[PDB]
Amino acid sequence: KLVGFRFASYINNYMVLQKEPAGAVIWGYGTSEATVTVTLYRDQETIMEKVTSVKAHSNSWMVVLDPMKPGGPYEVMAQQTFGKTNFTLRVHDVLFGDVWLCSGQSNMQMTVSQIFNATRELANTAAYQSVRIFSVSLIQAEQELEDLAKVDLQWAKPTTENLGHGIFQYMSAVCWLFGRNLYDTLQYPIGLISSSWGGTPIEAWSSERSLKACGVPTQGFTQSNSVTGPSNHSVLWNAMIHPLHNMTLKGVIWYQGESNMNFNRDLYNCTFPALIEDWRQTFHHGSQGQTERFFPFGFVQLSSYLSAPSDDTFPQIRWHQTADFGYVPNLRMPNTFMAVAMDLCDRKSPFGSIHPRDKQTVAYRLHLGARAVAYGEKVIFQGPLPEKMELLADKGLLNLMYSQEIQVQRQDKIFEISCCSDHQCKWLPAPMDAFSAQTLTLSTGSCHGTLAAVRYAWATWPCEYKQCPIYHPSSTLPAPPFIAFMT
Ligand SMILES: *[C@@H]1O[C@H](CO[C@@H]2O[C@@H](C)[C@@H](O)[C@@H](O)[C@@H]2O)[C@@H](O[C@@H]2O[C@H](CO)[C@@H](O[C@@H]3O[C@H](CO[C@H]4O[C@H](CO)[C@@H](O)[C@H](O)[C@@H]4O)[C@@H](O)[C@H](O[C@H]4O[C@H](CO)[C@@H](O)[C@H](O)[C@@H]4O)[C@@H]3O)[C@H](O)[C@H]2NC(C)=O)[C@H](O)[C@H]1NC(C)=O
Ligand SMILES: *[C@@H]1O[C@H](CO)[C@@H](O[C@@H]2O[C@H](CO)[C@@H](O[C@@H]3O[C@H](CO)[C@@H](O)[C@H](O[C@H]4O[C@H](CO)[C@@H](O)[C@H](O)[C@@H]4O)[C@@H]3O)[C@H](O)[C@H]2NC(C)=O)[C@H](O)[C@H]1NC(C)=O
Ligand SMILES: *[C@@H]1O[C@H](CO)[C@@H](O[C@@H]2O[C@H](CO)[C@@H](O[C@@H]3O[C@H](CO)[C@@H](O)[C@H](O)[C@@H]3O)[C@H](O)[C@H]2NC(C)=O)[C@H](O)[C@H]1NC(C)=O
Ligand SMILES: *[C@@H]1O[C@H](CO)[C@@H](O[C@@H]2O[C@H](CO)[C@@H](O)[C@H](O)[C@H]2NC(C)=O)[C@H](O)[C@H]1NC(C)=O
Ligand SMILES: *[C@@H]1O[C@H](CO)[C@@H](O)[C@H](O)[C@H]1NC(C)=O
Repeated sequence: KLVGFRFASYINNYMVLQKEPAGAVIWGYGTSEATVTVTLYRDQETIMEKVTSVKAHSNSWMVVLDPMKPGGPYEVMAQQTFGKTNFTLRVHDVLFGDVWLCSGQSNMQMTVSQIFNATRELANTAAYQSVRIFSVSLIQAEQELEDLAKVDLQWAKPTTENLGHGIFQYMSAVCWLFGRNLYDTLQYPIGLISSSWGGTPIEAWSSERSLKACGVPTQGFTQSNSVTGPSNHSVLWNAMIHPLHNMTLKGVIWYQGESNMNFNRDLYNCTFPALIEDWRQTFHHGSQGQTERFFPFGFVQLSSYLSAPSDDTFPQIRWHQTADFGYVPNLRMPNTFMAVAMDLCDRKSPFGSIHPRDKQTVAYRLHLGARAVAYGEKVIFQGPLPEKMELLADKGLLNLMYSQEIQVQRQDKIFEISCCSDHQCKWLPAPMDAFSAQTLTLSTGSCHGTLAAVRYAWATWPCEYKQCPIYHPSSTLPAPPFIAFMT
């Protein structure tokens, strides 16, 4: 059995390895029982060394480096000794910093060349040479893969050519812009790994464990107009995520759910929290405990598209993305953060309205949540949501008391109330009647019955671009959609 001495496929020139307090995992393949010495250099000087042996059967080897301050460059060498043989592997331009994995479906996959202001965005790289980029090839596998089968974009300094290399190819716009925003704040190296595929349901990205935890039914024939990518359970976890699970990382950002609009829709409130938890457990263990057990996990609540009037699948998914709380983090989704995108619509996208071109605001909103949840900063990252409600049935009023200050444009249809009479309920629009800094009063007088619930922005396309009715007055964040039941 002759096994080449090689690094795992996440290791390359120009890469970013996770910084202190974590140790960075370095692993590869080689000859059974050979000794592998991994050395970190700064030019010719030795910074640290780790020694291990190649395991029989798997022919794999692994070390965990001591924690490193962010920065660089460094070189990593691995040297295998077996009898009198001596082979060496070397990578250079290695940095230490925060490694973020970006995944999901086509609004993660959409690249910098596809977005608004693309020419200027593609040109803005000289200040960001320490924001290193990587993109995983579109591969599916019936079993978990130990190593990536193929890499589309190996670790690289960002350029016009590799940020905008092809339509839905690389580099992910949301991922790049998120990292660019992180660099502005952090001023130390950022590594970005994009691993996404259009038209894919969450089940494709989930291991068997999270699917079983949620009671997901066995697959039938799942391709439909809204599921155009790989849809067999776990096949993208298996090939495009699992091979990264031993690599130490900082967190994940995620943009997916469009393809669950008609595929296990009513389970998404389980399957998405369960994906987060299973990725966390699996990466924590694969990385020898170095990746945080509750590593921060950020996501984009679905944007809009120009749909049929009857369709309220997207509002349901948006709600389920928060585990039906309306906000994250929450009791079922610790250390998570969300960007609202329903107001970031695009009627004229050449990629279809499902692919809106403003990824800049998506990445800005994500980065606020990362600053708060992933970095501990006291920064506003959630939009205004009611904390309490007061029904004044005799006056025909419903007061909503918000979490934060509100800036409200008059809009008499954005809120609806569920009006129950004669053993049936109907949703009716609820006009805005009165305002104070944190309380909005709705009129319920058109309901000649009992009020069971209220909802806000519960439509596939609730508003025109950056024209939703309620924002915070200064954070720029929109009020998220919600439903609330009366007691
Ligand atoms: C296992 O291999 C280790 C890695 O070496 C590679 O793999 C092996 C199998 C060989 O094929 C080898 O050619 C590969 O480089 C090996 O460690 C390496 O060993 C070499 C050989 O001793 C070291 O290179 C020599 O370094 C000295 C010192 O260099 C310093 O000082 C000089 C002089 O002031 C400066 O000019 C340099 O910039 C450095 O600061 C050099 O003097 C010497 O040069 C002479 O020989 C070479 C050919 O070898 C000629 O081309 C030159 O013109 C000179 O005539 C070498 O360059 C190397 O530093 C070392 N690397 C490390 C990381 O330690 C190791 O010994 C092997 N281990 C085992 C267990 O067998
Ligand atoms: C189209 O794309 C271009 C290229 O991305 C974009 O221009 C850039 O806009 C940003 C603002 O988003 C400019 O950022 C400033 O740049 C200066 C000088 O380099 C910095 O000193 C500024 O720092 C402040 O702001 C940061 C947060 O943004 C903070 O982290 C920092 O502490 C400071 O407070 C700031 O980064 C940038 O200079 C230009 N770049 C170029 C090359 O023009 C343009 O806005 C885009 N337009 C649209 C309509 O999307
Ligand atoms: C990347 O991480 C995975 C874990 O997610 C590593 O697989 C795990 O490898 C460990 C250590 O070799 C295995 O543990 C051993 O199990 C045997 C039982 O056969 C036990 O007797 C040993 O004492 C030890 O505990 C573990 O089973 C295995 N886990 C899974 C889920 O496969 C993997 O090796 C890592 N990759 C590399 C290249 O190291
Ligand atoms: C996920 O969302 C679904 C759909 O809203 C929830 O299922 C509803 O839950 C109530 C309470 O058990 C039932 O009375 C409804 O009939 C259910 N509707 C459907 C269509 O099944 C479900 O409880 C949510 N699960 C989680 C974990 O939040
Ligand atoms: C999906 O799973 C089915 C059933 O096991 C299998 O026959 C099929 O080849 C798989 N599809 C792809 C695209 O691999």
